[PDB]
Amino acid sequence: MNLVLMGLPGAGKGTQGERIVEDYGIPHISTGDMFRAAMKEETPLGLEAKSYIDKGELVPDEVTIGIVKERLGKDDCERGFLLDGFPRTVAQAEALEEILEEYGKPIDYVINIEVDKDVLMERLTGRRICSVCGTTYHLVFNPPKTPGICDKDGGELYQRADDNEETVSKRLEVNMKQTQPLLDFYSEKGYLANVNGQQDIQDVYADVKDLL
Ligand SMILES: Nc1ncnc2c1ncn2[C@@H]1O[C@H](COP(=O)(O)OP(=O)(O)OP(=O)(O)OP(=O)(O)OP(=O)(O)OC[C@H]2O[C@@H](n3cnc4c(N)ncnc43)[C@H](O)[C@@H]2O)[C@@H](O)[C@H]1O
Ligand SMILES: [Mg+2]
Ligand SMILES: [Zn+2]
Repeated sequence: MNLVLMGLPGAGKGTQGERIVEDYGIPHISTGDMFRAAMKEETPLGLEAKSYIDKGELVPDEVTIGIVKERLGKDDCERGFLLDGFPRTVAQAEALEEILEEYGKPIDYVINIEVDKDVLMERLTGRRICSVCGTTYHLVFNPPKTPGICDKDGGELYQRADDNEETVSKRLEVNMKQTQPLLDFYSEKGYLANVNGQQDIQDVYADVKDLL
């Protein structure tokens, strides 16, 4: 099961991805999560990406395509994987097509999680993420059982640095204007399937579960 989960910032890609990878036993590959892990370790990669991430802008395709190419080559991606947040530009999608062609692991489905921008904005200014596993929570829509700590490992929850109102605005704009070409690319390939992300976790996962 080779899957790509797309959708604007805050649509629930990570939330749905965790559930999918838990039920299918495949790697959850988030370019955003890989970047932040690189930032925490202070790797040369993290420093480079941080400049763009902090401003809400896209990290250059060269670097982004490069890390995904490497990652998708690992043995854990042999019988499936879930790409989250990649590709988010047509150039990345075309590069991905060739990369998977070479590995012999073409995309099965491209699920787009559709959510109104107003909803997106509220989901981002009330989000808290775990400092050890990256899972996310929402103070209103999906709060941690114990305020301030991750339900799973118990790590402290924090507000992502790029979740500040000003940056949330830039991110939404930056990504909205890239959707049309991406949706057109995948509708053309015939991998595209849309889902109404404006429901409760279970319903969205329910609408997703049926497909897979
Ligand atoms: N391919 C690429 N190319 C170039 N640059 C790249 C790149 N990939 C990454 N980058 C760089 O990295 C940056 C950060 O990347 P990334 O981490 O991928 O940022 P993002 O695109 O902004 O997406 P989000 O993680 O914020 O949202 P999500 O859809 O996963 O939502 P979540 O499930 O947490 O949910 C959000 C909130 O909503 C809540 N929620 C989830 N589902 C529901 C629901 N059904 N109902 C109500 N609330 C819900 C959650 O609890 C949570 O609080 C980018 O801005 C860019 O700079
Ligand atoms: Mg995410
Ligand atoms: Zn955690």
